[PDB]
Order: sequence, then structure tokens, then C-alpha cells
Amino acid sequence: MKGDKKVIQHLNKILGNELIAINQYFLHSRMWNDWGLKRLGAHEYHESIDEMKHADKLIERILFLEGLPNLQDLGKLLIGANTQEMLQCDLNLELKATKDLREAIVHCEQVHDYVSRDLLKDILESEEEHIDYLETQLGLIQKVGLENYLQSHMHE
Amino acid sequence: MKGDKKVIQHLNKILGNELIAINQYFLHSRMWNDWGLKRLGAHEYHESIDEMKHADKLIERILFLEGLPNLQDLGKLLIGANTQEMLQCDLNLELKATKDLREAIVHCEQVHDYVSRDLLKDILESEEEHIDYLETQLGLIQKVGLENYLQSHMHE
Amino acid sequence: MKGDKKVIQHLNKILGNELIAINQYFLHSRMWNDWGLKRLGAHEYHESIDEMKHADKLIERILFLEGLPNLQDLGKLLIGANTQEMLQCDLNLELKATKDLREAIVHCEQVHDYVSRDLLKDILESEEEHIDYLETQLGLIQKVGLENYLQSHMHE
Amino acid sequence: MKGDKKVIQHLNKILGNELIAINQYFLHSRMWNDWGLKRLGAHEYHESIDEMKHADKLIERILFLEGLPNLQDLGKLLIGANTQEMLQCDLNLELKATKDLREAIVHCEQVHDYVSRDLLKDILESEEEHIDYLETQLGLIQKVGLENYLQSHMHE
Amino acid sequence: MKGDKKVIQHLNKILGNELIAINQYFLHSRMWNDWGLKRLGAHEYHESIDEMKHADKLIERILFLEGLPNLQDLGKLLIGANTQEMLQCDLNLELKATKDLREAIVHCEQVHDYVSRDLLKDILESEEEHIDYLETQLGLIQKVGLENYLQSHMHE
Amino acid sequence: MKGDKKVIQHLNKILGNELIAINQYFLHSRMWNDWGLKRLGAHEYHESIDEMKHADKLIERILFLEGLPNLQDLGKLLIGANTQEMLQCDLNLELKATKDLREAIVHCEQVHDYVSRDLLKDILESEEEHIDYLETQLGLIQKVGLENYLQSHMHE
Amino acid sequence: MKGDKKVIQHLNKILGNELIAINQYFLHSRMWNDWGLKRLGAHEYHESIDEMKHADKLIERILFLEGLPNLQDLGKLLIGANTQEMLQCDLNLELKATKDLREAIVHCEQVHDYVSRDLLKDILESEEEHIDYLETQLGLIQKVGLENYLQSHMHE
Amino acid sequence: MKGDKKVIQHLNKILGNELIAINQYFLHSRMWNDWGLKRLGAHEYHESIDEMKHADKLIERILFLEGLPNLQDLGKLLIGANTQEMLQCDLNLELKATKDLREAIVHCEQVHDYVSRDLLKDILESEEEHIDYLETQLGLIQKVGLENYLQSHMHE
Ligand code: HEM
Ligand code: HEM
Ligand code: HEM
Ligand code: HEM
Ligand SMILES: [K+]
Ligand SMILES: [K+]
Ligand SMILES: [K+]
Repeated sequence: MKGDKKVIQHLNKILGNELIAINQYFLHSRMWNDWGLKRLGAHEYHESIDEMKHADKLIERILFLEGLPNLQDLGKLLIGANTQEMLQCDLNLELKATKDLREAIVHCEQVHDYVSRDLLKDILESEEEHIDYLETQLGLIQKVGLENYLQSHMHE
Repeated sequence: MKGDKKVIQHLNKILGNELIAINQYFLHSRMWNDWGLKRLGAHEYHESIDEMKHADKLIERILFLEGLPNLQDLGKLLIGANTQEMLQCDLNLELKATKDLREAIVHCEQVHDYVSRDLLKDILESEEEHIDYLETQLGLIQKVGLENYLQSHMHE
Repeated sequence: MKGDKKVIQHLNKILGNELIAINQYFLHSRMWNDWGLKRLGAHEYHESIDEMKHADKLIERILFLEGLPNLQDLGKLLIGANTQEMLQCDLNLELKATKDLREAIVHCEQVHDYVSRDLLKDILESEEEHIDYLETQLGLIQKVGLENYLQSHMHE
Repeated sequence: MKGDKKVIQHLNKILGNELIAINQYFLHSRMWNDWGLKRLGAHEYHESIDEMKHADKLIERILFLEGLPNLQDLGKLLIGANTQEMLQCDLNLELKATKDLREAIVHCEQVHDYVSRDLLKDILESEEEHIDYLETQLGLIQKVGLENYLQSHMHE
Repeated sequence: MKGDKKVIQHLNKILGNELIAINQYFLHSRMWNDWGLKRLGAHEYHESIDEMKHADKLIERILFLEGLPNLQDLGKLLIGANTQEMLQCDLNLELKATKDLREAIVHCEQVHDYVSRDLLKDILESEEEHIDYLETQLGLIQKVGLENYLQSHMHE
Repeated sequence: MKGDKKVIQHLNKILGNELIAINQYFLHSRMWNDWGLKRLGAHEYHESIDEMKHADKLIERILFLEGLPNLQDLGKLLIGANTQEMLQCDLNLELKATKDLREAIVHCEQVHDYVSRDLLKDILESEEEHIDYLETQLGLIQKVGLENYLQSHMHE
Repeated sequence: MKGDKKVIQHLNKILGNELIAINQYFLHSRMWNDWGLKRLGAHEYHESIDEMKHADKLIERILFLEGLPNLQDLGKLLIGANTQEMLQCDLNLELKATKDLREAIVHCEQVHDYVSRDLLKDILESEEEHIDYLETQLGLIQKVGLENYLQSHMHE
Repeated sequence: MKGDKKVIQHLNKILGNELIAINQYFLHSRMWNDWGLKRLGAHEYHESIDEMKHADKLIERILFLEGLPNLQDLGKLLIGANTQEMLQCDLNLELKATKDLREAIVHCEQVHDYVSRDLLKDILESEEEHIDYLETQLGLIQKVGLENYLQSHMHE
């Protein structure tokens, strides 16, 4: 079913974002495991699977709309070098992502692609939850102290 | 455990190849699903996942060796336009990946990184099993014909 | 809860389309069975139950809004004479139904009937999935040939 | 994630409506239980639980958006003295609650808080379902007569 | 038990033929698996096992009759170039085998070795069941075409 | 994958050795059953099966490398006439076979066919385990006496 | 099976390193248990089991190659006086040990003792995994603080 | 608990005997497995585990009494070259171990360390159970003959 050209562009933009987040979060997860923060490495691993699942849904939507999913153009990974910076890097990406989700939803609505809007809104709900997690983690570092924070994520 | 700088470099080259394969195969899977060749899309999906797992091990070995895993630099996806092209592209990708795996194993031997060698060999075994799959599909397209081959991959 | 008059007109329009589809898809199903294409007959039967359930949800919503559901007016069925026409006729019908759905959703948002919009959106998502199936089937008749496509749909 | 000040004002306005509904439906339930109308009691109890669960989701969402949920300001409970009064009071409350949900959804949409909109639309759907229930009971009273309607709600 | 010298000789010829069949059918099996015709691969494998169990029974009997089993002399494998010739090569071999089997049986009856005879008839029956399978496949290639026959044996 | 001609010749040589072992162990197995040493017949039968499984793995590899497995050329069986000779015969062959296995691994490294090397190393470990069993069996005959060694192998 | 003199020399060297780790890690385990750091004691107890199983494999290999395992000679145990020093001592011992495994693997390849090489590579992998653990723990002691690190290992 | 200094010397002397017994019985065990006398090898393996378990109890006690357990000094293993010599080496070793245990118990009593005394008495009881096994095996060799004796420990 031929979709709106700019909807497909918006979708391919969100996909771009999901593709960065997949790589960024898989690396942070394997970093945290390598440092012995097993509980963070495991949580971050599932945040990366979630983004893979969003990508799958966006790729399927684009092919159905007779577009070309663009898995080639990979933007800037935000790699942290310590725990707080990695969580902050995850948050700065998710916030870039949700800005682009709002603009894409705005446009689906103008062109009446109500199903693409519903799909993006479900991704946006997932991303807002992840923002809530990340912001909470940066909160706890402050409330229990960095040493305690890292101590609480050594084991599962 | 600080490892050979060039072993890490080899590991990241193998990692870069895996990241292409992941995207290229995942894209091909969802194209075969879009066209209703669901037996092909399922099988290509699991090739995409197998490369996802090799990437996981490579990343873990790189971080253990105190290298920095490179997930930023995505090489060239080989995206086909029809079933015979998509299979042939995957095969070309796989043949380049096995050239690189062999060179990396040769280097692991020289510097005595026998465990990295063993990982790369397990991946190499897997990449050769995929090449057997691919060569065999292209062979079947000639033995039964393209129409019959697509027919047989319509349903699971 | 007295609903908006034009919303009720729009829901009755959608309902009229659903009623056509019910009958068109059920006849096509039964013709496919009569011809020995049982995979098609079975698939299309479920396609028409799904329309039946959509019509249930529209009938309930119209009565809740204190309108009178119109099951008396039945528009033109698009009945095909062979598997390729029958598939294309189904698609032509779904394409007219998504146009009406989008127009009914537009009005629902104008008058803040956000619950009716969400019901229509869920129907629209269903309709598009059907469109995906039909386009794909027609695409397969081209890729594998009609004789092979029909053969693949003789047996369950 | 700092949300929009008027979004939070609206959410808290929706929250305050739930907080009335909880108290009002919970008292009416205990009144019907006290009178021996156990089926009305048990059903109204579950309507209070439903509003309690809506209030939780609002509270959760207001805090994520970094506002302060307002559980201090309690508006006018509409307590009835007999079944007909109480059903009508419940229905007047829910008709107020839906007017306020529509105004807030209009505002979430204007600022692109699409997640807050979906949350409010989900509550809106539950409230309309309660309105069907209420209008229907008041309709049954006229059809079967007050003394028969009460009879049918004595037992569970 | 000291057996007849020419019975042992006949037995050891029958064993020679089983040994060709074992290797020939196993290589055809793995050949069909290399080509992706897993249904012929699976079936021809079980024919190889079946000839293995016959060879077992002939060795036990030869030794009980106090002769030396001959596993050293291996006749000519007829290895086929494609699916059709592999089936015809198996059939050629089985037809030679049935002939030796009937001479062996004739002689067994002459010297009153009725138990050897009964073992040989049991093998002969299995050989004729296999000849039926072989003739039947070759007929299916003429009836449905080579492309269709091969397609039907891609998937198990 | 066209493999190295010399690798394919090495594999075909290792296959020839396994083909000899299959027949040799199978005959020794069935002689020990004819003589009442069931525990030896049972153990040796499984040595025959394990060689058959090596044979299988090599055929699949040779075909994958686009060579032609040689099942036609059957070297000299070393059949013994009494228990100690049969054991010593089995041992002579396994020592011949490990030597060839080592020569082919050497050549698989020189040409970077690490997967083939891995398969041959697995076979080699198994053939070394058979050598331990054989040396040990012969050593036990020295320690307990041949009468006692055969007695200990009458029953399972 | 008479093995190479220098391979047996190398193998007895690995065993002697295993016997040191066995005792060192057991003692450290019982020290952590005595101080009430039961989680460290349990894990250290299991690393000591791990070295006990490698020693078993080395002993069995040496004896198969008709060497004499040397369980008499016992090198310097590196015993720490506190958690940080005990982990560092384990790490220094594991680093001496992987050096000797590498030299041993080198010599195994020279004389074509491919089975011994594969057993030592298996050990080498286990040692590296254990090295990753030790470095990770020292890193955590830095990043969470010693008191917090110890606290996390009081209980199981 | 500041333990008596001579108790702790005694305890480390019994520990040093245990450490010899561990390595000696383990070595004999793998020697008997390698010769195919699997029953002796299994029984000797468990004798080694039991001494490992005594050693662990001693280490804990020494640490409790605030001694430094001594795993560095390893005395003279008694390794035989055949079964009877091995059995008699174990018996010589156990006979030295129980003389040291009796001496350590005496001193424990004289200083009122009744808990250490009890631990030692339980080890002694087990050492006397091993002496009973050993003496009985040597007597069996005399009664049934070494050839029969060894025959009876060939299999499990
Ligand atoms: C650096 C790149 C990637 C890495 C390291 C990676 C890693 C993984 C891993 C480890 C798994 C779990 C497999 C298993 O244990 O069975 C997985 C699953 C999966 N991956 Fe990836 N992946 C990557 C990229 C992608 C991409 C590009 C996509 C799709 C566009 C994707 C889609 C999926 C999906 C759908 C699953 C299944 C998860 C589920 O349904 O539970 N991944 N990936
Ligand atoms: C206004 C028109 C119709 C409505 C609202 C309607 C509604 C429904 C619903 C809700 C179901 C049950 C779905 C479920 O399993 O949840 C159903 C079942 C079914 N309908 Fe319809 N339907 C309509 C017209 C038709 C027509 C025209 C036909 C055939 C010519 C038909 C044939 C069937 C059949 C065979 C079933 C299966 C029921 C069973 O086996 O239990 N329906 N319908
Ligand atoms: C090319 C030479 C041969 C090959 C490649 C081969 C292969 C095999 C394989 C793969 C199996 C199955 C093992 C499993 O269960 O995974 C098997 C079983 C067996 N083989 Fe062979 N074989 C060969 C020659 C022989 C010969 C010469 C004999 C006897 C004279 C024989 C007798 C048997 C028997 C009795 C079984 C057990 C069958 C059953 O009951 O399942 N094989 N063989
Ligand atoms: C040459 C030296 C040693 C060797 C070859 C050895 C070998 C083994 C083996 C193979 C096991 C069985 C573990 C399993 O398979 O799960 C074991 C268990 C064990 N070892 Fe040792 N070990 C040695 C020295 C020691 C020492 C010196 C100690 C104590 C100071 C010790 C303490 C233990 C304990 C407590 C167990 C568990 C026993 C049980 O409950 O089963 N080992 N050992
Ligand atoms: K066909
Ligand atoms: K703490
Ligand atoms: K005896």
C-alpha cells in the first residue's frame, strides 16, 4: 500500500534512532558486565532487545508502505566511559528519540496515517518508560551515593 | 587482561563484518516476509540472530582484552532486489567474512592468543555452515527452477 | 449518551462497508472451497468472521450513542470469477473501506469523540493488515505463477 | 521528564475527579450493602476500585512529569439517599468527568504529549462504559419498575 | 556348525552385494543432502541402514556355519551424476542383488540349508520392496516432471 | 566451497582408514559374539558404530568442499584369528590412522582450513581414546592372564 | 601410547601450577569463610574445585602418554593477608600459569600432539575466565570502596 | 579463639599427612584406571575425596584457633609400581597417619581442647576404616591369587 513519502522518511528517521540505541545499549550492557555490575548489564541488555523489537516493527511498517528501510546510515553512538555518563548518554539519546517521535506523529496525523501514528505512540510510550528508568537511576546515585549505587548493581 | 593491539584490531574487523551481516540478513528476512516467502524470511531471521550472537562474543572478548569495541562504523550492506540476488549477496558477504576470519586466526596463532583463535574458529565453522546453506539454495533454484523454489518457501 | 449526529452517520457508513465485506468474503471463501482451494477458502472465512466482529463493535457503539444501526442497506458486492479477480476485488473493497475510515476518524477527532476514533483506528489497523495479505497474494501469483500459487492453496 | 505545566494542571484536574468518584462510589456501595442490595453493592465496590486504579495511573504519570499530585483538594461528593438518586448522582459525576477528559485530551494533543493523551483516552473509555451502565440501570427502573429492579439486585 | 562350502560361498557373495549397497546408498544419501533434497537424503539413509542390518545377519550366519565373512572385496559402486541416475543406479544394483539372491536360495534348497534359505528370502523381500520404491520414483519423474519431483523432495 | 585439492585428498585418505576400521571392527565384534565373548562383541560393535559416525562427518565435509568421497577403495583389513591378535590388529590400524590424521591436520593448518582441522582433531581425540582402551586391554591380558581376561568378557 | 618427552615435561609443569592454585585457592576460601565473607569463600572454594578438575585431566593425559605425574613437587603458594592482597595473589598465580600454558601449547603444536594442545587450550580458556573475574573484583574494590565490596560478600 | 600453640602444631601435622594422602591416593587411583582396573580406581578416588574432606575440617579448625594452616610443605608420597605395592604404600601411609593422630589426641586431652580431640577421633575412626580395607585387600590377594584379585577389580 503506497505510503506518504514523508511518513516513510519519518519512519526511516525513527529507525535510524532505534539502530543507534541498539548498538549503544548493547555496548553499555557488555561494558557493565565486564566491570562486574551484573545487574545493570542485564537490565541494559533488555533495553537493547526492546529497541531491536521497535526496529523490527518499523522495518515491517516501511516495507508494507512500499518504502526502503534504511539500515545503512548509522548515526553517532553516545558511549559513556563510566556508569553515570553511560546512563546520561542513554538518556540524551532517548530524548533525541522522543523529539523525533513527536514530529513524526504530528505528520502522520496531518496525512491521516493513523496506524503509523499508533505504532509510533507505542514506541514513544516505551521510550518514556526508559527515560523514567534512566532518570530514576541518576536520581538514586545522588540519593544513596555513587559507591552504594554501584554496589547495589554488582549482583543479580 | 591487556591483549595484542593487532588481535583486538582483527577482532573489531570481524565484529564489523558481523554487524553488516546482522542488518543485511534482518533486512532480507523482512523483505521475504513482505513478499510472502515466509519460509525464507524465517530462515533468514535466524541467520540474523546467529550473527547477533557472534557479535556478542566478539564484543565480550574485546572488552576482556581491554580493547574498545567498534559498533560505530557500518560497512556496505549488500541488499538484493530479488530472491536469487539476495541469496547471492549474502553469499558474497559470507565469503569476504571467512577470508577475514582466516587472517585473524593466523594472527592469533602467531601471538599465542589461542582462546581468541578458538572463538574465531567456532564462528568460522558457523559461517561455513551458512555458506553451505546458501550455495545449496542457489543450486536448488537451478535444479527445480525459480518459480518452484519460491513456491516451496511460501509457507512453513 | 447522545452522540454526535455526523459521527453516527459515519459509523453507519463504516457498518455498511463491513456488511458488504462480510458477504463478499464469505461467498469467496465458499467458492474457493467448492473449487478445491481449501487453504484459500479457510483463510477467507476467517477474513469474513473478522468483519463480522468489527460490525458487532460498530453496532454496539451506535446504540450506546443512541443512534439506530442500519443493517438494511447493503451495497454492491464485488464478486470475482476466478482466484485473481476475487483477490483483487477484495482489495478494491478494503481500499474503499480505509478511505471511509480515515474520513470518519477525521470527523471523530473534530468533535472530540476519541473513543469512537480509537474503535475506528483499531478497525483500520485490521483493514490494512488484510490489504497487506491481498497485495502479497497478488504479488506471489506473479513471482511463482498462478498454477503454482493455486496448487499451494489446494490443501490444508 | 519535565512535563508541560498545563498538562499537569489537567492531569491533576482529572485526578481530583477520580478522588471524588472513589469516595462517592465506595460510600454508595456500602449503603447498598447496608440495605441488602448486595448486587448493587458489589458492583459499585468494583467501580470504586476501577477509579482507584485510574487515580494510581494519574499519580504515577504526574510524578514522572515531575509535578505534584494533588490529593488534598476534594470536591463535591454527590451522595444520594435512595437508589434512583444514587444512580443519577453517579451519572452526573461521570458526565462531568468526561467533559474534563475531553478538554485535557485536546490540550495533550496541542502540546504533543501523546502518551498522556492515550492514558486519558483509556480512562475516557472506562468512564463511557460506566455511563452505559448507569443510563441502562435507570432505564431498567422504568421498564421493570423500581421494586423489581431492586429485587433483582438483592442477591449475588 | 560345519556348513556347506558352496552355501558359505553364496552367502559371502550376497554379503558382497550388501556391502556395495551400504556404501552406494550412504553416498547417494549424503549427496542428496548436499544438494538440499533432504527428503531423498533421509530416505536413502534408511535404505543404507537397512542394507547394514542385512550385512549383519549374513555375517552372524556365515560365522555360525564356520566360514570366514569376506568384507575385504568391494565391488563397483554405481554412483549417479544426478537424482534420476542415482535412483536408476540403485535399481541396477538391486536387480543384480535379487538375481544372486535367487541362485543362493536355489542352492540352499538343494543342500537342505532351510534356515539360510529363509534368511535369504527375508532379504529378497526387502530388496523387492526397495525395487518397487525405485521404479515408482522413476515413474513419478516421468509423470510429474523432474523439476516437480525434485521440489517435492526438498523438504522433509 | 571449493576446498584445497590436497585437503580433499587428505580427507579422502582419513575416510579410507575409517572405512577399513568399520569393516574390521564389525567383523571382530561378530566373531567375539560367535565365540561367546559378548562383552567384547558389544564394546567392539560400538567401536564400529563410532567409526561409521566419523565416516559420515568426513563425507559431509568432502562434499561440502566439492570433492568426491571415495568409498570404493578399501585398504587391507587386519583380521585376527584369536582374541589377542584381533586386539593387536585393531591397535595396529589405529596407530596407522593417528599418523595419517596428524599429517592431514598439518596440511589443514598450512592452507588455513581451520574447520577441517577441527573435525580431524575431534576424530583424533576419539582414536586416541580407542588406543588407550586397546593398550589397556592388552595390558590386562598380561596382568590377569588370558583365561581370566576372556572370562571377564563372557557376559554383559 | 608413548608420548613426547618434552610434552610430558610441559604437562607436569602445568600440573604443578594446578596443584599450587588448588591449595592457594582452598586456603583463601577458608580464610574468607573464617572472616565471615561467605560469598567470597564459596566462589573461591569453587575456583579451587575447578583447578582440581584440570589436575585430574592432566594426570590422566600424562598417564596415557606413559609419563609419570609429579604430585610431589609443590611451588610457592601466594597467600594474602587480606581480601585485596589475596585476590592479587590469585591473579599473579593465574598470570604465571597462562604464560606456561602458552609455551606448552606452542610445543604441542611443534610435535603434532594436537589432543594435548586442545586439552591445554580448554584449561587456558578457564584460566582467562578466572583472570577476568579477578581483575573485575579489583576494579570493583576501587569503584565501590573496600568496605562496600566486602559487605556485598558477607552473605550468600 | 586463641588456641593452644602445640595443638595448632599437631593439627598442622595431621593436615600435612592428609595432604600427602590426597595426592598419593589420587595418583594411585588414576594409575589403576589407566590399567583398566576400574573398581580399584573408583574406590581409591573416594579414599582421596575423604582425605580431602578431613583436610578441609582441619583447616577450618586451625583458622578458628587462630593458627596459620600449612599447605606449603608436602612430605614424601609413597607411590607403588604395582597393585600390591600401591595397596601397601597406602597402608604404610595410613599407619603413620594414625600414630600422629593418637599423639595429637593425647596432647589435646592434656590441654583440655576437647573439641579438637573429637575432630581427630573422627578422622582416626575413618583412617582405621581405610586400614581395614587395605589389610583385607592384601589378604584377599593371598587367598584368591593376584590374578583373580585383579580380575575382580577390572569392571565396576
Ligand atoms: C550490534 C547489533 C546487535 C546485537 C549485538 C544484537 C544482539 C542480539 C542478541 C544477543 C539477541 C538474543 C538472541 C538469543 O539469545 O536468542 C538478539 C535478538 C533479537 N534481535 Fe538483535 N542484535 C543486534 C542488532 C539487531 C537488529 C539490527 C535487529 C533488527 C532490526 C535486531 C532484532 C532482534 C530481535 C527481534 C531479536 C529477538 C528478541 C525477542 O524477540 O525476544 N537486532 N539480538
Ligand atoms: C450483520 C451481519 C453479521 C454479523 C454482525 C455477524 C456476526 C458474527 C459473530 C460476532 C460471530 C462470532 C465470531 C466469534 O467467534 O467471536 C459470527 C459467526 C459466524 N458467522 Fe456471522 N455475522 C454476520 C453475517 C453472517 C453471514 C452473512 C454469514 C454467512 C453467509 C455468517 C456466517 C457465520 C458463521 C458460519 C459463523 C461461525 C459461527 C460458529 O460456527 O459458531 N455471518 N458472526
Ligand atoms: C560407508 C560405511 C558405513 C557408514 C558411513 C555407516 C554409517 C552408519 C551410521 C551413521 C549409523 C547410525 C549411527 C547412529 O545411530 O547415529 C550406522 C548404524 C549401523 N551400522 Fe553402519 N555404516 C557403514 C558400514 C556398515 C557396515 C559395513 C556394517 C555391517 C557389516 C554396518 C552396520 C551397522 C549397524 C548394524 C548399525 C545399527 C543400525 C541400527 O540398528 O540403528 N555399517 N551406520
Ligand atoms: C592433587 C590434588 C587434588 C586433586 C587432583 C583433587 C581432585 C578433586 C576432584 C576431581 C574432586 C571432585 C569435584 C567434582 O568433580 O565435582 C574433588 C573434590 C573436593 N576436593 Fe579435591 N583435589 C585435590 C586436592 C584437594 C585439597 C588439598 C583439598 C583441601 C584442602 C581438596 C578439597 C576438596 C573438597 C572439599 C572436595 C568436595 C568433596 C565432596 O564433598 O564431594 N582437594 N577434588
Ligand atoms: K510445482
Ligand atoms: K553500603
Ligand atoms: K577367575
